[PDB]
Amino acid sequence: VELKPSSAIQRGPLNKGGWDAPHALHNDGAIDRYAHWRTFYQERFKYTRATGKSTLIFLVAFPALIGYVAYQSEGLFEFAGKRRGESVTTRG
Amino acid sequence: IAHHVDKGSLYRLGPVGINRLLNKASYNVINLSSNTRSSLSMNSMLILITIVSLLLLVLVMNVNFIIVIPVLISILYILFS
Amino acid sequence: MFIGTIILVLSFLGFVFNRRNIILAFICLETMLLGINLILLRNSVLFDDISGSLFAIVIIILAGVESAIGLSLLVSYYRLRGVINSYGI
Amino acid sequence: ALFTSLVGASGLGFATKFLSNKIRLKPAGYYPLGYVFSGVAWAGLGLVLHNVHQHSLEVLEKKKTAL
Amino acid sequence: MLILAIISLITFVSMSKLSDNRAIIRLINIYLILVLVLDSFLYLLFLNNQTYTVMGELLIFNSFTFYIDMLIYFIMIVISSLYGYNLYNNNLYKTLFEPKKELIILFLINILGALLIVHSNDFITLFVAIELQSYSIYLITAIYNSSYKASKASMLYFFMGGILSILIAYSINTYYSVLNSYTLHSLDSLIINTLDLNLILIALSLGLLFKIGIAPLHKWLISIYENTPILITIYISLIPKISILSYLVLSNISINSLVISILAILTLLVGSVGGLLQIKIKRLLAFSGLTNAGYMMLLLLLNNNEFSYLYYITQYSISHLAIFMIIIFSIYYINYINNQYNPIIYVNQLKGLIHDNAYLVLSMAIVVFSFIGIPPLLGFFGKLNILMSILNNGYYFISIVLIVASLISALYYLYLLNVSIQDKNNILINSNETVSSVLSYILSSLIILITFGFIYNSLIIDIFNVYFN
Amino acid sequence: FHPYNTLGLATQSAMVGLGAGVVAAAARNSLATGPRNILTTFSKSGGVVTIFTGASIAYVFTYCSAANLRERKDGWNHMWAGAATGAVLGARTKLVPAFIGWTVLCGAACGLFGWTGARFNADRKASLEQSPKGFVQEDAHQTFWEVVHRRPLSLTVEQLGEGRGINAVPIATATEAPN
Amino acid sequence: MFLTSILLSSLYLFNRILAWQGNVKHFYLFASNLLLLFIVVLYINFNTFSNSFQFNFELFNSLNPFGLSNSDISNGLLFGIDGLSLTFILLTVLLIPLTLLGNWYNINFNSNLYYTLVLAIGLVILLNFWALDYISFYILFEATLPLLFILIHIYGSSDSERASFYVLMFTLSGSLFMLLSIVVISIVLNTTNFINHNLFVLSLDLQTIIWLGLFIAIMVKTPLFPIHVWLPVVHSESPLAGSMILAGLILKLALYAILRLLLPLLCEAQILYTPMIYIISLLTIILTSLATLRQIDLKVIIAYSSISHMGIAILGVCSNTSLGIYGSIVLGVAHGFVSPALFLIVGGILYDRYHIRIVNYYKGLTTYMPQLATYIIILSFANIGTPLTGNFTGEFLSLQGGFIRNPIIGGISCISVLLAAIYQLKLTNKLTGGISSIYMHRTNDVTIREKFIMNILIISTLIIGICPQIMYNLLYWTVNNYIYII
Ligand SMILES: CCCCCCCCCCCCCCCCCC(=O)OC[C@H](COP(=O)(O)OCCN)OC(=O)CCCCCCCCCCCCCCCCC
Ligand SMILES: CCCCCCCCCCCCCCCCCC(=O)OC[C@H](COP(=O)(O)OCCN)OC(=O)CCCCCCCCCCCCCCCCC
Ligand SMILES: CCCCCCCCCCCCCCCCCC(=O)OC[C@H](COP(=O)(O)OCCN)OC(=O)CCCCCCCCCCCCCCCCC
Ligand SMILES: CCCCCCCCCCCC(=O)OC[C@H](COP(=O)(O)OCC[N+](C)(C)C)OC(=O)CCCCCCCCCCC
Ligand SMILES: CCCCCCCCCCCCO[C@H]1O[C@H](CO)[C@@H](O[C@H]2O[C@@H](CO)[C@H](O)[C@H](O)[C@@H]2O)[C@H](O)[C@H]1O
Ligand SMILES: CCCCCCCCCCCCO[C@H]1O[C@H](CO)[C@@H](O[C@H]2O[C@@H](CO)[C@H](O)[C@H](O)[C@@H]2O)[C@H](O)[C@H]1O
Ligand SMILES: CCCCCCCCCCCCO[C@H]1O[C@H](CO)[C@@H](O[C@H]2O[C@@H](CO)[C@H](O)[C@H](O)[C@@H]2O)[C@H](O)[C@H]1O
Ligand SMILES: CCCCCCCCCCCCO[C@H]1O[C@H](CO)[C@@H](O[C@H]2O[C@@H](CO)[C@H](O)[C@H](O)[C@@H]2O)[C@H](O)[C@H]1O
Repeated sequence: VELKPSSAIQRGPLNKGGWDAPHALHNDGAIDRYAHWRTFYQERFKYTRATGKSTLIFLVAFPALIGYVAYQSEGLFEFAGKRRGESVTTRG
Repeated sequence: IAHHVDKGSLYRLGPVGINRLLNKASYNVINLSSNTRSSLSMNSMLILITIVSLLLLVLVMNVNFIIVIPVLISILYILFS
Repeated sequence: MFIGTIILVLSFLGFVFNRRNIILAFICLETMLLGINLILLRNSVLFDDISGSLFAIVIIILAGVESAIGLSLLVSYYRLRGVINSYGI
Repeated sequence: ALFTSLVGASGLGFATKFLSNKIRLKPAGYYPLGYVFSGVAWAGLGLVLHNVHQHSLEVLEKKKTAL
Repeated sequence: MLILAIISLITFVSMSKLSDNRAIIRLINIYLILVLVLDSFLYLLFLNNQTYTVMGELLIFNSFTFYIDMLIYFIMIVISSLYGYNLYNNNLYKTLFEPKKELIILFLINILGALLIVHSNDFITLFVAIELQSYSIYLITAIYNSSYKASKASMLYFFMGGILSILIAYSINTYYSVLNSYTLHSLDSLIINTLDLNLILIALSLGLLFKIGIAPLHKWLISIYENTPILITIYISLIPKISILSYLVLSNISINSLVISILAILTLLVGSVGGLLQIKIKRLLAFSGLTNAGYMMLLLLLNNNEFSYLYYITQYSISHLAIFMIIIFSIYYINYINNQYNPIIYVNQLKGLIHDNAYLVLSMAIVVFSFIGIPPLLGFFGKLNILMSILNNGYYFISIVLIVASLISALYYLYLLNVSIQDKNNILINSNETVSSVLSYILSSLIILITFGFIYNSLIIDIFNVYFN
Repeated sequence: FHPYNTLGLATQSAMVGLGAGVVAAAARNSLATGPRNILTTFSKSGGVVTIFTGASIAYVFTYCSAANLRERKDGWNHMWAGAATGAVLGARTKLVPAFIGWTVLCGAACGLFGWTGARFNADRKASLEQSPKGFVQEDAHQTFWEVVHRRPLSLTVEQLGEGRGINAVPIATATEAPN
Repeated sequence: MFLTSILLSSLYLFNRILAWQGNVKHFYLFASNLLLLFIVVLYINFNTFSNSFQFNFELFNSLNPFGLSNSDISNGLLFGIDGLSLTFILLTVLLIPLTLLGNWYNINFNSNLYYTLVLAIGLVILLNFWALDYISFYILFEATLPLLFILIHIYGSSDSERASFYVLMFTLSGSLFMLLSIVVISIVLNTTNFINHNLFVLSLDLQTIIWLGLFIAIMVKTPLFPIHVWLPVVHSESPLAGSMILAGLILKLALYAILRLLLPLLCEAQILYTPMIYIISLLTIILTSLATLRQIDLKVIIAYSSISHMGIAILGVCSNTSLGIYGSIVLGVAHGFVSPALFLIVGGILYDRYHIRIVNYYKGLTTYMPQLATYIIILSFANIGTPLTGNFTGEFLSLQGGFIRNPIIGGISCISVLLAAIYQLKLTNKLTGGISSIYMHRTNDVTIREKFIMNILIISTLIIGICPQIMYNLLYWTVNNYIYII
């Protein structure tokens, strides 16, 4: 016995049955290449002196600034209905 | 932002870096039992190495724990790097 | 205790570092069982206990059956290949 | 309730018969007596589980009564 | 019943032709079904977790072991159905899947060894049963002697199991040298905290565990599972694991071991990572079994682990049988038969199965997402109960490793589904051959169990609370 | 706390790493493929001895130093030790971003390992099972795993701090007209 | 009569309909509208003067697994609705039929599987809003990922494989930490139910640990910076029904999860941790908006737009102010109206005509496609928060709450009002503006179906923007149930 699939299996092509509509878009190629580049930038990214700058800014420094501000300003301000001479701060 | 953070570092700590990390770790894991010439001597050596390494590691942790930690880190490095 | 540990350890090393034969692997397994049985029987004598000798005679029987089955498996391997080489099990 | 459990177990049996017929690449009503046989079989399993559970609860209640 | 079956089948097979072995398998399958139906009322003996010692004090019978035995009968029923019923009545499927004459006898003897492992209370019984399992499963790996790969695997498995059995015997005889006993009932609080005894006990545990592929000793068994026939792999990858892990769970031997924790972490990481570059199906499933063995190693450190282990081993057995059955069913649609023994090897041969059989791919999806542990399926509740136990007992780093392994394993579990739901040219339109009714029903029943067993979890817990507490 | 002896533990560290590197070099020599001898154990080893020794020295030195600088025993010391060990393992690849990533990621990993208790095992007297659990009975101090229907307000104010809603007296009673 | 008789009648009718007409979409749309009507009847029969849970029912009990429980020992899954649940339930039943009708004519291969998966995801989300324990919530929170994987993989765009793997793996990653949290809760309390879980006061040092897992899940599902990168890919490469469902309901499941799992329990951990939430939310707002300003794909732009508004909603819900909670809920509802309309425009109108989403091809739709331009302008100015739309009401009140809680962060977060306008109008101006593109031929304007969908979604947001107060009869308890002030 030569091990081959069953002869009973009749096979045919995959036909998704869509109505082929006319060409509504004339693809450009340059735009498509620009789009592929800008969509799959993630696979070509490399750490350099320019990229690491933005990383250590936006993922280290700016969160640290916001966090210092947030944890110092935690329960500092309470100025509902406050009046002249009354302190709007709870602490010093 | 869009290219160095959102499509850079956050994909590296993400789908790209994990993919490369796991490619290398998988390749190192499967290219460990190196020689298909003889499957018996190799795995026999693995039994020997496992028993010896375990005995010495249990000695080391009885002596003091924190010394065994970098030994295990280096073993993972040898197995997965 | 000493003779058995020595035979066991040397048989294990001669199993692990065998780049020569398959017969040496069989021999090292059998000598390992021998070493265990000798430690077992020395403890049987010192404690004046029968459970050790019972376990020992059971090991004799089981090792015989192990040898029979292993040397049937080798014969199947040789049925197909015709030569049992230095390597490749 | 018993009747609910038997109905649901028979539904699981119908699902098994259906999925069997579909794995076989047959229509879903290929041999409709198999639905009846699967129903009674899975309902018997469900009845067994129901009785085991009821005896378990009776045991844990007899313990309280004897306490 | 098993020994009656063995002593009956030996005679009846000796006095029968090779044309009768399939019908013999059918007969003994119905025998096992009748046993599991009529004799399963013995669960009432174990009410309120009453435990019995039998054959002197050589065997132990409780609810745990009764359940594992029912499970092993169920597994043997499925595996015998795969040998006793032809998928298709073609010459191909009469060339690929034929039972050999002695295969059923060896299966039943291996089942006997499995159960005498789980029921063991003395180490002499454990050793005799370990050897009765391992010799029989050597011969099961070797019975298809017209395969080069299978003979090679037979011999590797013989030698490695022999060495690990030497280790088990050394552990047992050292335990005897120290305590003058072969029984673990001889241990208590006082003996544990008065004698340093962990080297012997962990040596026993590792000699038993490396026989099921615990890292770093996994490659040999994965090669054996790859190189064996598919219908032999389905057995030899499951039943030894159940037996040995059930013994090690019933025997509370490694309650807070550091070595077992380390090796379990290693098993998880290896079984998750190494399966990512596997292109073959059986190696992928072997690494899946490895990581599940790691999940079950974790509950050897608990001292209250019956529910988690029983749930997880039952669901893993059902999923394992289902996925191997789906790979067996997919051979009708693969376009290239690789061997007489492993007709399907590579995962990309499953490409386009949804266009030939869509509900087979639904089954595959259910099983894959149970392996991943997606609710409301059964693997999710398994993982949940394991996590519950290990976090109740203080394993917090192992839990994060468990999550990470659950995530990394999903990739190679999803490889199968992804390629299966891809598009293919040259689809199937008609076929006059139909697959078996019985095997189709068995697979559908397993899938329905995976899908709808969560309905009964309340009832199962209420029964457990009476028979195991 | 009790201070750590840095140089002694690190010398033990270095000797242990050296022995482990020798064992790994021997294992590599015996498992390898090509023609090899007793010469090649240190010639053809891929820096295994230096890996083990450097990792061991770095981890133990940094751990004990941070424990003596911080004057504490906690998981941040394991974070620093992992940072140092990763720096050693990443200096092998002669690249800056890989070095930084190795440092940061193994720092995070070993710091998680220390956060969880610095153990692959369990404590087993701090676990939930062996510890007092459930509802606490009569005004007793709530332990870690215990549950309470109603907590003390002084405790809340100390744990959280005054401000942002949370005050030592409720607002309505504190602004109730003394009538 | 019987229960089984009635559902067997429905089942037999479904089988015969499928036999005669080989499609399921008509029956599923009938069931869609029937479920909407039943939920409206439940709202008619809903008491607004009780904070309790109503229409309770229990499933998978020991005594009746295939039925409802009346037991004195409850071991199954609990279900029941509060006003908070009912709001999002109304949204869900409103949106499901529109997601089915948005893909009525553009699925020409294996249609029935598409419609089954869509309706199944919708019903899982409905049941998830009906849940009243951690485990039923979880098993309905994670049960969408198989269906979404299959839907996106089979019926998705070019990069559909990557999106399928993302929507499963990212969500599973967060949800497994949620599972660790839930496991800890269950072993410590020995109970999982959303009715009396504010009575159990855990210790602070354990609250602070449970909160971490729940918040990692909420960060991956909301999404929030730095774990927001899956959302552009998934929302872009999915079929239209998937994107609509996702952006409208699955993102709001995280908001509901905060309010239902994390605030009532874990009050002290939350009141200690919320400045970190504010850090993450402000980052998620500003950096995601600026990242939107340099995207070239339309559906991707709308996808990024969802994230900033969900960050504003997080500011509101983590504010410990009644106005902030109400604003976050109104944001969820109004975004669930408006964002699927934008997704329809950019994934079912334009994508169905041109099969491309790169901005460089699109220009001057106003000339041949004027109705579409009117819709684009309306929905853009609604998405950026123009008054008399619920988007503004929600943004306004969420930022009020954020300012009350932290004036500095809550005040800096008000540049959302600008950046939204920038990234939305930079797209609208190009699409509607200029001479019509030379890369595009002329095609039909919007149809009656597309217009029906967009008009429903515009009427709803204009109603809740002109009188937001109509949603208060189901929320005047919820705006005070999750506030920790002594
Ligand atoms: C008791 C304390 C124990 C605590 C644990 C301590 C951890 C010790 C870890 C050391 C063990 C060795 C494992 C090292 C990783 C293996 C692969 C490797 O060497 O990393 C390099 C890899 C390279 O990518 P590339 O540069 O493109 O390829 C050229 C490489 N020569 O790298 C990359 O692909 C890029 C990496 C980018 C960063 C990705 C970070 C993802 C973080 C989530 C990780 C989850 C997966 C964990 C996998 C487990 C693997 C063991
Ligand atoms: C099977 C093949 C046939 C060949 C067999 C060869 C003989 C068998 C040797 C023994 C059996 C093999 C054991 C396998 C290794 C694993 C052993 C193990 O894991 O047990 C360790 C156990 C402690 O671990 P655990 O209980 O999990 O954690 C709780 C700690 N309180 O228990 C312990 O604490 C162990 C006690 C520590 C002492 C270990 C002794 C090692 C001493 C070596 C010193 C050598 C001198 C220095 C270096 C020389 C090199 C030049
Ligand atoms: C001489 C003087 C002695 C002085 C006394 C003190 C000495 C201390 C000695 C400690 C033990 C050192 C043992 C070193 C490991 C054994 C050598 C080795 O190389 O192991 C790997 C081995 C071969 O690998 P190789 O052939 O070189 O090829 C690699 C390509 N991937 O192939 C193998 O598979 C064998 C594996 C053995 C592994 C043993 C178990 C290690 C446990 C892993 C820990 C993981 C835990 C970390 C968890 C973190 C989770 C993120
Ligand atoms: C038992 C055959 C196993 C073969 C595999 C089939 C699973 C059967 C499950 C019944 C278990 C039982 O009902 O029992 C509950 C057992 C202990 O109860 P018991 O002492 O064994 O008494 C049972 C008496 N019987 C034999 C007469 C029935 O608790 C457990 O931890 C069971 C955990 C298994 C979880 C898997 C659930 C699968 C969904 C079931 C949908 C019907
Ligand atoms: C460009 C990529 C590289 C940049 C990545 C930056 C990631 C941040 C890593 C720096 C980690 C240093 O983090 C530091 O924080 C803790 C507290 O917060 C310090 O330790 C301090 O902790 C407090 C608790 O908060 C202790 O009770 C004690 O007061 C101690 O002084 C440690 O000395 C150090 O671990
Ligand atoms: C991949 C993503 C990873 C992010 C997920 C992070 C979750 C990690 C779990 C963090 C919580 C662990 O919780 C932690 O809390 C307590 C302090 O409260 C620690 O405190 C305890 O440490 C141990 C070690 O000395 C001792 O018991 C000590 O007396 C103390 O009680 C525990 O060692 C640890 O259990
Ligand atoms: C991602 C979220 C899920 C992470 C997975 C882990 C969840 C479980 C968290 C770890 C629990 C750690 O909890 C452990 O530490 C706490 C201290 O904080 C200890 O609690 C004990 O601390 C001691 C101080 O050392 C005090 O006396 C205190 O009254 C209590 O008895 C316990 O020894 C133990 O309960
Ligand atoms: C999968 C599709 C998604 C569907 C999701 C929508 C589900 C909607 C279900 C809402 C209806 C629940 O309504 C529920 O009312 C009461 C609770 O007081 C339940 O409980 C009622 O049981 C009956 C018992 O005979 C009695 O009337 C009892 O006094 C009680 O009122 C009902 O059994 C249930 O019908």
